[PDB]
Amino acid sequence: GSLELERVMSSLLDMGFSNAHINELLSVRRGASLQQLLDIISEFILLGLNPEPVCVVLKKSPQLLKLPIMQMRKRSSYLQKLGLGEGKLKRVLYCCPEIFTMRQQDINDTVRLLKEKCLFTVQQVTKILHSCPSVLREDLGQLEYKFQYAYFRMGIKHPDIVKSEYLQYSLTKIKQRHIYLERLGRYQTPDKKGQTQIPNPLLKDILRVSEAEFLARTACTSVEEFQVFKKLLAREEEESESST
Amino acid sequence: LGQIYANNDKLSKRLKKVWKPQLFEREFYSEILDKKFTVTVTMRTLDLIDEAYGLDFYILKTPKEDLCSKFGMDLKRGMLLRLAR
Amino acid sequence: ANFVSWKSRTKYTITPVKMRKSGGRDHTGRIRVHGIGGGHKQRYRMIDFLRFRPEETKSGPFEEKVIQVRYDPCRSADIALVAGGSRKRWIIATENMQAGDTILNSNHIGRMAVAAREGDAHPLGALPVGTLINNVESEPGRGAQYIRAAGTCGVLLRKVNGTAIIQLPSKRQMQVLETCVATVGRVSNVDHNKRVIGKAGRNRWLGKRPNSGRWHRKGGWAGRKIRPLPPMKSYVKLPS
Amino acid sequence: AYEWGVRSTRKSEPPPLDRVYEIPGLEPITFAGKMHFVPWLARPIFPPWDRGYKDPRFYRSPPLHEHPLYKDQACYIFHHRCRLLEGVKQALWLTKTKLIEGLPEKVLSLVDDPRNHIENQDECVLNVISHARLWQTTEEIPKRETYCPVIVDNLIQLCKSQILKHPSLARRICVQNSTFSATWNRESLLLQVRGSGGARLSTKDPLPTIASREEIEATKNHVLETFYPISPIIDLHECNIYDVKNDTGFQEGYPYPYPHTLYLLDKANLRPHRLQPDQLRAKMILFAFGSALAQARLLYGNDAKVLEQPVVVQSVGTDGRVFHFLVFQLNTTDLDCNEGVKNLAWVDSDQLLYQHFWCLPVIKKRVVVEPVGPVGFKPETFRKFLALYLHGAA
Ligand SMILES: [Mg+2]
Repeated sequence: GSLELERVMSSLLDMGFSNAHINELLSVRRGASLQQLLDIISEFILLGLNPEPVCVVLKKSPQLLKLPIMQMRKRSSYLQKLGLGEGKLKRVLYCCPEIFTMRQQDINDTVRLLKEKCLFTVQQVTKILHSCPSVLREDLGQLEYKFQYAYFRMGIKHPDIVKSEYLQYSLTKIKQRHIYLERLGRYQTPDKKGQTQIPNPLLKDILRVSEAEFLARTACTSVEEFQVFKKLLAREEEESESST
Repeated sequence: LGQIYANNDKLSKRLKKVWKPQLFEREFYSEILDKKFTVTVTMRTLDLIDEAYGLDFYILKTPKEDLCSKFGMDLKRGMLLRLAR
Repeated sequence: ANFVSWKSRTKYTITPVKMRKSGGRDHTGRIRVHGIGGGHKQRYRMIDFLRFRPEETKSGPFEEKVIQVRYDPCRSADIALVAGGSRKRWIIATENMQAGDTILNSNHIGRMAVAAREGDAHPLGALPVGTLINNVESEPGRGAQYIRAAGTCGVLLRKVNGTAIIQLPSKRQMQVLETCVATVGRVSNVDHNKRVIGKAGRNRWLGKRPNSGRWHRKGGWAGRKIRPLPPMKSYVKLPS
Repeated sequence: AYEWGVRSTRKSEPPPLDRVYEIPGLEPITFAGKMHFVPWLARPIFPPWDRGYKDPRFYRSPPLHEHPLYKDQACYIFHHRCRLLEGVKQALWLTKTKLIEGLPEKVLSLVDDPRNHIENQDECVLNVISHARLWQTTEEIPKRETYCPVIVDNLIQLCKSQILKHPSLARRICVQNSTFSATWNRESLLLQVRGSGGARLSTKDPLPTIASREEIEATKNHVLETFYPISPIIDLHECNIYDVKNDTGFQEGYPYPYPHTLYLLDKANLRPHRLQPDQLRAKMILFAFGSALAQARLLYGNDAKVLEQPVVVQSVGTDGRVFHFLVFQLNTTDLDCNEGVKNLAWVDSDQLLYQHFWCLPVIKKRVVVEPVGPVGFKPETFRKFLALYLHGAA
């Protein structure tokens, strides 16, 4: 037992962990095997994670320790294969700590949906995963509808949506803001030729900005009119869903 | 080898269909022949062996029209010859 | 089709080997890959991608002397005829390898990282972190498969408990063990990518048939065609 | 790692045996009775067939390890087709010899006097070159395999025309298709040399010693150069089946047992087939050492010792226009140890008889530029050739 404790402390020292850091992994560990703790950090750093980001994620989610080592290697290899590596892991892991707990299949068809059904390039998909880790949790049906809503009704191409992080925003909120502008006349859906008779407002100020300034800048209308429209819009959607 | 109506509807198109048995390789020991044989079999064959209470009984009892195997009939001839001699 | 592969030789040698072109056809005689055909006749020179190959009567690390570095018609990189003991074999030359150079091959794994010289073969665990590495192998004894083109260079990023992470030139990581062997440095012919063909005749010399003259708009659109949803079907094409 | 030979080209696995053979106590029914194949019958097995009588057109040799002349200890054989990797440097180590640049003074002194010179020597040599390379046959550009032997033969015939002045030249002849073998050791390594090809000039009298006793005893201080990454037996035919034997190629009683000069020709049309000048020079040293060693063992016994009387063998090698001259003197037969007395060898490297030859006139703007004939002919090359031929006899 003692010799095992000396070895893991030495390995952590060579791997870049401070004495203050090393002791708080021990506190987070709850009955996990010392060798199972020794190789779980090995795979995390082998993936590319720095020491102090690792200490953060496992202390937020200690359930990762009680995981078989074989599945960790398969998941780690899959993450590297899809283009996710050093630096990008920190963003996807922090916002989506349950990435390592879910199966390989729900990730498999999601990227297949993005690459084939949504016709995204390999680089764009990796950027979507890194910038928006929240695409994994929800089902494929509403993501495809969200993507096609922007592609057709808004007339925005692939490099614009992968740069503006459009997918991470709520489907309800984008529907309310886009439909209101279209009925206001401030937004016009591009025609077959891709030509708009009026300058389309940039996606940045429609969604990234708060509603108070969004109403003030682009909508140019009072707040209570928007609230009345929001109730009206929500009424039509539930009738449309009931009809369909 | 046969035909199947799509969605079990007579008015739909008729498509060719092929059904194949599930094949497993297993180890069988023959008491009479004193040998172990590796022969691909089906789940039906194993059930027939269990009901017959032994591979030797199953080979010696089942007629040729149900064995449907030249190897099985050769097993029967060897078993019969050993019993005869 | 009475097609027989020419890669039927069973014993290694340094003599150039006569080979026959395929022309993009498989063994059935039908075209499988387009744009391949003709070109100047070439002779194959067998390359030993297993750098650590001790002789039958010897074992362990050995010194090895370079005889001549020349140009290989079958690859972008330049091959070097290297002789050691009582044998000769072909390997892949790095940036700076000339006649008279002596190069070491060793499978010994050291407690401390040994200084890496250009062209030498050392295990991944016996090299300093961040060195330029070419001719890597997936598993020990497999042989070099990656980073073989002229001018390519991978870099070792980290080693963690018997497993090392290498960076392929495609900016993609890969997991290998320290027991794998690798060559220090980058491949020769660094200026290969900046060569200008000059005329369409040169491309025919290399054995490349011209691309098809068909306008593959359908092929391009087929790979970039999406299916609108029933709610979005009314917005696919608004008349101007 | 990567094994040579794809699976498709490899020999196909015979089809699996029929399951009737697995049944104990059952006699299979095969088509061996009808002496022809049918698909609905079991495949018979055939016992191995032996012819039972010797037939030279269909003879099969026994396995290598069953040969009577089989030895576990490998022997490295140097033959006419061997091409040493290190050239002369490797040759010196194998022969345990010290290299001296330049021909011996005594050999060269036989030409300095104008009396020994051939009358119209320059004109005779030029006509010989022109006939060999331009006037030989019907075609206009004779190939290397055609003029390389004839240029040496005419040079020998031109040198043989001195019997008028020196009657002693009648005691030597040129021997063709003569082979010799010699076996020795170098640091517990069994080495054998089997010379072949070229012409063997043999004489009734052994060549006089070139080096003195003091010069021979000065070889102890000299040390043999070494090359670490490359083994000395590289580029040598290694075979486990051989016969240790020393032979001069002639039965006892031959009127001309002493070899005088060995002529070697690099008559190869292709440059890759032609030996390099360094490799060609190494061939002469190995051949001269083998001829000297065979004579020493034949005369002074099989004992490994320092010879009281050294053996001198000369050698000339060329590829048609570039000549090399070597004088070899063997002093010892104890080559196992690298320390002690060592043999000597004098060499002249890259002696050009002529720089270039024009078999056709060169026309530039309807103007003759280079007339047909040799270019940059060097008469000094033939002087060394004449000195080597006249050595001893003169
Ligand atoms: Mg085109």
